[PDB]
Amino acid sequence: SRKTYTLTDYLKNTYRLKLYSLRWISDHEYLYKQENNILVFNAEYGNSSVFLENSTFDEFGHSINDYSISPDGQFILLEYNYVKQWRHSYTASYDIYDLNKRQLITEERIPNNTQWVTWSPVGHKLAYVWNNDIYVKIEPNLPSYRITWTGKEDIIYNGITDWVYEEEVFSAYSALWWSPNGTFLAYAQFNDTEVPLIEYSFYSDESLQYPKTVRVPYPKAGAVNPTVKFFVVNTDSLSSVTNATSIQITAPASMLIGDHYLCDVTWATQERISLQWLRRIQNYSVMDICDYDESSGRWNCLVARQHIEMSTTGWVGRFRPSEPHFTLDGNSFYKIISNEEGYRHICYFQIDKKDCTFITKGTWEVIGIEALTSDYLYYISNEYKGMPGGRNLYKIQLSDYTKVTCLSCELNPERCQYYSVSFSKEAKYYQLRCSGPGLPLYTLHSSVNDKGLRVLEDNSALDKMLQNVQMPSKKLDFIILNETKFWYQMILPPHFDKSKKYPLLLDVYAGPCSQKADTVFRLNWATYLASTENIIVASFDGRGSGYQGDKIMHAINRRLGTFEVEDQIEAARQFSKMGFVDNKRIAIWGWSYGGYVTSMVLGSGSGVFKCGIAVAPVSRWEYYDSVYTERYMGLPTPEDNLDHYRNSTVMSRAENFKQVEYLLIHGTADDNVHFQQSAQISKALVDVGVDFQAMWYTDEDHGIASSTAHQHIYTHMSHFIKQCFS
Amino acid sequence: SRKTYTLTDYLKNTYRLKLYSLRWISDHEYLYKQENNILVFNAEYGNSSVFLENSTFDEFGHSINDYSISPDGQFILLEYNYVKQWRHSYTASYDIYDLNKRQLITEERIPNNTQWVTWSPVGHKLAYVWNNDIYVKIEPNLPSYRITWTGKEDIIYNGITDWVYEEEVFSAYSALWWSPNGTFLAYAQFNDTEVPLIEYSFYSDESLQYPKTVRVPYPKAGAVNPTVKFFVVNTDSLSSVTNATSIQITAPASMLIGDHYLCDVTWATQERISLQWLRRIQNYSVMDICDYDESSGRWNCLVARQHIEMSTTGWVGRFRPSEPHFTLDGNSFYKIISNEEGYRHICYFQIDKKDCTFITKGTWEVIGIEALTSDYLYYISNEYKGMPGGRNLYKIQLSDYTKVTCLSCELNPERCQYYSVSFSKEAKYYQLRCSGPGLPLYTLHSSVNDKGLRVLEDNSALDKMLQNVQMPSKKLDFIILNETKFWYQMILPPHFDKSKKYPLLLDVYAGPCSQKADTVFRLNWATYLASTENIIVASFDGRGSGYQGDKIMHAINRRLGTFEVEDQIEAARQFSKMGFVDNKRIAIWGWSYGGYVTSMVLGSGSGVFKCGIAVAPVSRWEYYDSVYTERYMGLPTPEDNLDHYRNSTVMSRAENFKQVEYLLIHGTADDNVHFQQSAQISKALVDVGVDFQAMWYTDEDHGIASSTAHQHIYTHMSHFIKQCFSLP
Ligand SMILES: *[C@@H]1O[C@H](CO)[C@@H](O[C@@H]2O[C@H](CO)[C@@H](O[C@@H]3O[C@H](CO)[C@@H](O)[C@H](O)[C@@H]3O)[C@H](O)[C@H]2NC(C)=O)[C@H](O)[C@H]1NC(C)=O
Ligand SMILES: *[C@@H]1O[C@H](CO)[C@@H](O[C@@H]2O[C@H](CO)[C@@H](O[C@@H]3O[C@H](CO)[C@@H](O)[C@H](O)[C@@H]3O)[C@H](O)[C@H]2NC(C)=O)[C@H](O)[C@H]1NC(C)=O
Ligand SMILES: *[C@@H]1O[C@H](CO)[C@@H](O[C@H]2O[C@H](CO)[C@@H](O[C@H]3O[C@H](CO)[C@@H](O)[C@H](O)[C@@H]3O)[C@H](O)[C@H]2NC(C)=O)[C@H](O)[C@H]1NC(C)=O
Ligand SMILES: *[C@@H]1O[C@H](CO[C@@H]2O[C@@H](C)[C@@H](O)[C@@H](O)[C@@H]2O)[C@@H](O[C@H]2O[C@H](CO)[C@@H](O)[C@H](O)[C@H]2NC(C)=O)[C@H](O)[C@H]1NC(C)=O
Ligand SMILES: *[C@H]1O[C@H](CO[C@@H]2O[C@@H](C)[C@@H](O)[C@@H](O)[C@@H]2O)[C@@H](O[C@@H]2O[C@H](CO)[C@@H](O)[C@H](O)[C@H]2NC(C)=O)[C@H](O)[C@H]1NC(C)=O
Ligand SMILES: *[C@@H]1O[C@H](CO)[C@@H](O[C@@H]2O[C@H](CO)[C@@H](O)[C@H](O)[C@H]2NC(C)=O)[C@H](O)[C@H]1NC(C)=O
Ligand SMILES: *[C@@H]1O[C@H](CO)[C@@H](O[C@@H]2O[C@H](CO)[C@@H](O)[C@H](O)[C@H]2NC(C)=O)[C@H](O)[C@H]1NC(C)=O
Ligand SMILES: *[C@@H]1O[C@H](CO)[C@@H](O[C@@H]2O[C@H](CO)[C@@H](O)[C@H](O)[C@H]2NC(C)=O)[C@H](O)[C@H]1NC(C)=O
Ligand SMILES: *[C@H]1O[C@H](CO)[C@@H](O[C@@H]2O[C@H](CO)[C@@H](O)[C@H](O)[C@H]2NC(C)=O)[C@H](O)[C@H]1NC(C)=O
Ligand SMILES: *[C@H]1O[C@H](CO)[C@@H](O[C@H]2O[C@H](CO)[C@@H](O)[C@H](O)[C@H]2NC(C)=O)[C@H](O)[C@H]1NC(C)=O
Ligand SMILES: *[C@@H]1O[C@H](CO[C@@H]2O[C@@H](C)[C@@H](O)[C@@H](O)[C@@H]2O)[C@@H](O)[C@H](O)[C@H]1NC(C)=O
Ligand SMILES: *[C@@H]1O[C@H](CO)[C@@H](O)[C@H](O)[C@H]1NC(C)=O
Ligand SMILES: *[C@@H]1O[C@H](CO)[C@@H](O)[C@H](O)[C@H]1NC(C)=O
Ligand SMILES: *[C@@H]1O[C@H](CO)[C@@H](O)[C@H](O)[C@H]1NC(C)=O
Ligand SMILES: CC(C)[C@H](N)C(=O)N1CCCC1
Ligand SMILES: CC(C)[C@H](N)C(=O)N1CCCC1
Ligand SMILES: [Hg+2]
Ligand SMILES: [Hg+2]
Ligand SMILES: [Hg+2]
Ligand SMILES: [Hg+2]
Repeated sequence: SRKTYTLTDYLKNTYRLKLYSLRWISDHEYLYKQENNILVFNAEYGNSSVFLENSTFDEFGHSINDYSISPDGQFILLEYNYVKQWRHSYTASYDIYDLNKRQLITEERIPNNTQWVTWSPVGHKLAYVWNNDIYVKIEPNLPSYRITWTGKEDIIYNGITDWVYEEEVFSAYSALWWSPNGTFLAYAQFNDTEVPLIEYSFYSDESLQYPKTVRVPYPKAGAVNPTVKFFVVNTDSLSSVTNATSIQITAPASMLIGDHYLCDVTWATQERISLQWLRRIQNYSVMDICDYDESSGRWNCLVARQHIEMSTTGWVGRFRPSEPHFTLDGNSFYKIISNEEGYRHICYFQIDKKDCTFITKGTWEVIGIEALTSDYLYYISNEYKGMPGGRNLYKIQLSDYTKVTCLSCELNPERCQYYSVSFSKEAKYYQLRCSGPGLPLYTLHSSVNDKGLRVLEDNSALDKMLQNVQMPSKKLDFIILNETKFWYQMILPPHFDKSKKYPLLLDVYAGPCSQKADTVFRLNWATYLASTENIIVASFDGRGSGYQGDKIMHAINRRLGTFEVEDQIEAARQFSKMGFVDNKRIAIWGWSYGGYVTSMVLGSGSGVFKCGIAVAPVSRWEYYDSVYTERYMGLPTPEDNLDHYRNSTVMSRAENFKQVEYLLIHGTADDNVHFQQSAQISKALVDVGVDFQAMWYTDEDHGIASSTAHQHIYTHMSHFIKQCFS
Repeated sequence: SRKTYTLTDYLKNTYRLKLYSLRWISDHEYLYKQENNILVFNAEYGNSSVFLENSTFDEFGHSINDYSISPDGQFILLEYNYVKQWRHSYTASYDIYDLNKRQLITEERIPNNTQWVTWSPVGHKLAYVWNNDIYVKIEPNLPSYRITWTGKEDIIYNGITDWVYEEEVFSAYSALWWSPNGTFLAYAQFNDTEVPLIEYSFYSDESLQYPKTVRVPYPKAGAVNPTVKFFVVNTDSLSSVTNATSIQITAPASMLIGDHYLCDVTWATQERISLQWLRRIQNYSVMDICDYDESSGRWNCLVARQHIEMSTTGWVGRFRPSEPHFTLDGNSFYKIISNEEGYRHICYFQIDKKDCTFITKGTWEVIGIEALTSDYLYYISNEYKGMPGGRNLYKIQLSDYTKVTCLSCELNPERCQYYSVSFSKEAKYYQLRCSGPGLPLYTLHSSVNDKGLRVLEDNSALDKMLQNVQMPSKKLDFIILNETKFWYQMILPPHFDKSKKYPLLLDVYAGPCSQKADTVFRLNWATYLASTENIIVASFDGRGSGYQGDKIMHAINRRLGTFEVEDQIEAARQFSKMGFVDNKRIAIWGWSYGGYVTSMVLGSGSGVFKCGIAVAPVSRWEYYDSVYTERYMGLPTPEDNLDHYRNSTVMSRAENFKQVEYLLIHGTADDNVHFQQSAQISKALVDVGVDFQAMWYTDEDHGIASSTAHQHIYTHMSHFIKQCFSLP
């Protein structure tokens, strides 16, 4: 009947999920970057107008890949010469189009090679980084004010993060934050003077005669971390003769005793700012609440006004301490923190009360706080049906915590069990985004009465199209391991027959606070394997897994590469003894942390798996960056946790690879998990006389996402898997 | 009943070839290292006598990897802490043991990390290189004298070569030459200031947190080459001046006009040195003969004493200008040069007479000159039977070139057709080393009448073992293409049956002046593929191959990656016509230059090969070094030969790789054929969506000779080959 979902389909992306990306520009309108031009929509009625034609820039002379309109509506930042860097960062050329005079600004324009550009929240002000220094433009065409002069390549970063702050702590490239009305510009400074450098070769195009060596400050476990400083500058009080005067906010003293990190910065009001700090030992963090002193020009952070957040079972926050959400007057706030019982719920704070009040509770967790109004607190949780792989929008009455309403649960329970949301400026409206188990569904609503205004994108096209191909199904369920229940999912081949026996591929990640079992709808490699190759692709969340409380998550604290790997074995072990699983054909593969787990499992000696593929895996924790590693592993010193660091490497298990077919893959330009990791694995197998399969991808990074590489790695992996299974 | 030669046998070295390594200390004796006891032998009778006994260096705490006794026999240099570098260079620690008093010298020892050491050719003087500077010791226990101060890491090398000079010009690491007497010390100095650095990562042991970046000054095609200067210093003045001045010998003007290389330096007499030079365009070479001026204290090189050697069809010499061999008085010498017919023969030169006289025959070539006495001149050649893959020792009478005698041809014509030789200090005795087609045979002879004195090693031990195993055979014949014969080699499976069709693997190298078809007896991977997997392993020496004249060798001049490649394919066709080859199971593999040729063939689109393996191949000539590459390709510039440098890359044929199974292997620490080359090959196949097998070897260089790595690569290649042939 019909045809199946083939590898080509997946690689050639013949079945496209339609999206609806909007950007609210007020509490009543949003922008919708269509394909050619850009449109503005009226949330209330749905009518729209073109904001600016596509052709407006035909003879611009460059290809534009991003339009950033100032909150004014008077200017447009044009982004071109897009040269990607790490996960978030990138360099590019910029130009500003003045909408009033309908002309491109030609004087004092933004320097080529600019690292970052950001508009003030309200005006048309501009802060941008160039050569590691901050610059402010009060007017799009006027000269630029040098806010900082200490910028030095690979040494000092002003306004931007260094490799590790970008990937591990902020999860963003920018290191500057404007105050709500644009008066103040807060920023951080990173000194990487003593941070060791990671060096690897980049070959570039065939034409390059000599390979060049890329070197970037990257602290590995236990290495020397970059130090940081925080400053606040007044952007309404700068001359042009006198250099800008930035006031530094330091401490806390409890933090200054040893190494630490600047975790988060949030503006409570026009003159209050809160900064969360965390010790290198991500066990104890402090939040500071500083106020601007009018006739003093300094920022004071009164003690007693600070709040301490610590963990006795693990680390603070899922990956970092949570974002605080301040009330209108900035005198109180809400943030997600861990329960006494270890579950994540919303706590209510009083800037001067050392204790907060949980407004939500129960054995499920609040994913995130999405919107706050004097009226309600909007948030997402996996409380519905008690299934942690489901996400729904909720709103709790700030006057009566008893009046909690689920906004997405009942809209379409069959097709929707996983949501994300986007509120307008004042939360008058909100777009709901459903991504499973059925096809993605985008809808628009008004918060006054949770009226369902209209359907934005229903993927009706894709639906009609997919009903013509034998698509696989997905089963979410759980098993019980001595008391606790752990969820798992299984992509089942079309016309699945519980009577027949199918080979099984264990798709794993299992990093601390991860979830590979959910209700999201995906079109990926697994889809093809099941649809075309009739292979069952299963994923399992065991110890270390997230959104199920700290008892589960923190289970692997200071002990990576133990329970999560073992639970993965136990699971596959139970899957085989299920009847429809051919135990002679069970494989495993993972990418990144999942490459690590996969490699550790294959070298466990369980004998459960016939073959496995590891892509860009971690081989020994001392090779990964400090921030992420120390969080779960502590320091690699004999006084702390060195022993486990040494007992949890992949190479130590080399000898057990003798009983399995292993495929090791890794990009040569991986700036995240250095090629070093896989090179030490391959060398260890060679030392032990174990044969295996290998494949490197020159100049590819952790995502091995280049168009050609992508199709090539998935093609190679397919052969490997069906060769092992057939 | 009777087992075969297995991969494990090969990998574990079950069946070992015995050797007999000598070290002539005089004209009558030689030292033989018996692993625990090094004894001195008397060529005349066969005496023994321990020279340095079993337990003489215990309580040393350090293992000695090699020794080296001083010419006057009074001392012995103990080498330990060996740490390899490139093909010849290496670092090590040293200690000098005094024999005149069985004591171990502890005063003014030689520095650790010493890059190189050599005794004077007479007596007990020492000259070593440390931190790129030259040092000299008159007495082993006395403080040395520094002779150079310009030593600088990766920039200025004194007494030692840089990377390219070590691998492509001298084929030696050392760059200093004591005069025969030991009075003068000549050395070269290299300046690599402007030479680009090749850079790659070195991961080291697992305990290393951050990878290391090895960077070696290495000139790729057309890049900036190092510059050179030649100096000579008088070591007998060291104890009278304080800072002995190093006299420099420059020019020739015909060389100074552009980039050039110092090729060879050999002492003619007590105060006469000959220096060979070559332009970067390796078609013009010049030899200078300089004499010490006991009045000026300088060294002059009379122009009437200068010799020009230029080639019109290719480069000069096989891999470099020929080496000169002077007569006692240094007034005449012998060099190997190609005659007008294009064959390499020995011709006689008079230092002050521009034209030389050829003393050897015609259609075959002299491989090298081995010894020179007042009576005769000994040389090795492939004249016998007219087979270039054969090798024999001959001696020609100096007073009458019509009197030529083959000292090895007939010793054992059935078992020995490839010899190498090692004469004594005065050529009074000489050891013959037979390499095939039979088992290695080492014998000792006296020059008076050339009679065998005795057999030093007959491998009868190994012979006894190999008879109890189904060994494979070797067919060494030839084929004629375009009325000119090219020799081939075939390692046939036991009980070969011309009726039954056999799978075939083409073992290739095919580089400029090479020989893959010979008479040498080998115990390698091929012995396994034939003995056990019943696979015919063949080799073919087509255009570009050497020892058969410049007509054949220079065929691929400025055309690298052409005929050499097409011939290799034709040979496969020719082999198929023979009738005992399975057309649908023909594979091809090669390492180094063979990897390159192998890839080019795989990307040819001539559906003759099913699969192929390339170990550490060259992908595009602009990636290889200048000295080797330019010698055959000229400059990679639009004026010169750029067009072909680009027309001969492996990546330009990525597309065709869809019709063959490819396995690309390469070591990441390869300082010769950089990983970059295979990195660009993988990247190109990926760009065109062609699948292939791959394997990298962490921290392995061009040899991939690490004990464990070596086993791993051959195990990995074996699976690929038998899978491709559908055995197992
Ligand atoms: C090795 O070769 C390099 C060149 O490849 C030699 O270095 C060059 O030496 C000259 C003279 O010693 C330098 O010129 C001087 O520059 C200084 C500073 O600009 C100036 O004050 C002097 O008047 C003079 O012009 C030249 O800069 C330098 N080039 C480089 C790239 O370093 C070097 O001397 C050679 N070493 C040996 C031992 O032969
Ligand atoms: C033994 O003699 C050699 C050569 O005569 C000495 O080396 C020479 O030393 C000088 C100074 O150390 C080197 O540099 C010169 O320095 C001046 C100072 O400013 C500078 O203006 C000149 O341009 C020049 O660079 C000189 O290049 C160097 N020559 C050589 C061939 O190495 C050596 O120092 C003497 N050893 C002892 C222990 O006296
Ligand atoms: C960025 O961070 C640097 C250190 O992390 C600041 O600097 C300091 O560090 C250097 C060394 O890293 C100190 O010492 C220098 O001189 C001594 C003298 O021998 C050397 O031993 C040492 O290796 C250094 O060369 C400096 O003394 C120290 N402070 C100062 C003021 O020099 C650096 O100031 C900082 N930059 C910014 C903009 O914050
Ligand atoms: C969308 O159209 C809006 C006008 O639409 C009419 O009036 C509405 C109140 C409603 O009854 C609808 O059904 C009618 O067709 C228009 O609204 C207003 O906002 C603009 C400024 O943005 C203002 O200039 C205009 O006068 C207003 N109109 C009214 C009658 O209130 C709105 O501009 C438009 N939005 C877009 C993006 O096209
Ligand atoms: C950023 O650079 C571009 C391109 O010019 C660069 O700088 C030149 C000095 C030269 O080194 C080029 O190779 C560089 O690419 C500037 O755009 C102008 O583009 C025109 C058309 O190609 C060219 O003729 C001009 O030389 C370029 N610049 C100037 C000053 O003439 C662009 O102005 C630079 N951006 C900023 C804000 O300085
Ligand atoms: C703004 O402060 C910076 C501080 O560095 C000044 O810039 C430097 O000034 C010194 C003079 O002491 C110069 O030698 C440097 O070349 C300048 N550049 C840099 C990047 O350091 C600058 O002069 C100050 N501006 C004013 C108006 O005071
Ligand atoms: C943005 O907020 C700032 C800070 O609250 C406002 O600036 C202050 O304005 C008051 C009077 O309204 C002055 O007395 C202070 O001196 C200002 N503070 C500073 C540090 O300059 C500003 O008015 C707000 N902007 C708008 C448009 O309301
Ligand atoms: C946070 O973790 C640290 C250790 O990483 C705990 O402090 C002590 O650290 C030393 C050295 O590693 C250990 O020997 C102790 O067992 C740790 N605890 C104590 C009580 O000394 C620290 O206790 C942790 N913080 C919290 C709040 O649990
Ligand atoms: C061998 O070395 C030299 C090579 O000529 C011999 O010659 C002497 O060289 C020095 C210069 O270093 C001159 O001053 C002498 O005049 C040369 N000697 C004669 C006899 O002319 C040297 O004599 C020999 N040395 C040894 C140890 O044999
Ligand atoms: C050696 O080869 C070079 C090639 O580099 C020849 O040099 C150039 O000049 C010649 C004139 O004498 C031309 O005829 C060559 O074509 C030219 N070669 C190139 C590539 O530019 C040189 O002639 C040769 N020398 C001898 C003795 O044959
Ligand atoms: C070897 O023996 C020499 C003497 O050998 C004897 O005399 C000679 C003339 C022959 O007749 C021989 O057969 C006799 O055995 C010694 O002079 C010499 O030093 C010895 N050399 C060694 C290395 O032991
Ligand atoms: C309980 O389950 C955990 C998680 O799988 C497992 O590690 C353990 O062996 C079981 N028993 C005990 C006593 O922990
Ligand atoms: C070489 O090193 C050893 C120990 O590392 C030391 O004992 C010896 O003295 C050193 N030699 C010199 C000349 O410094
Ligand atoms: C004829 O020429 C050569 C010999 O010079 C021979 O090897 C080749 O096969 C023939 N020509 C071609 C185009 O191959
Ligand atoms: C998952 C993400 C937060 C993380 N920084 C990461 O890149 N991982 C790569 C494998 C080990 C850590
Ligand atoms: C063969 C040798 C003289 C040479 N240096 C070499 O390493 N080759 C490697 C393949 C291309 C050149
Ligand atoms: Hg943090
Ligand atoms: Hg998470
Ligand atoms: Hg040379
Ligand atoms: Hg040769």
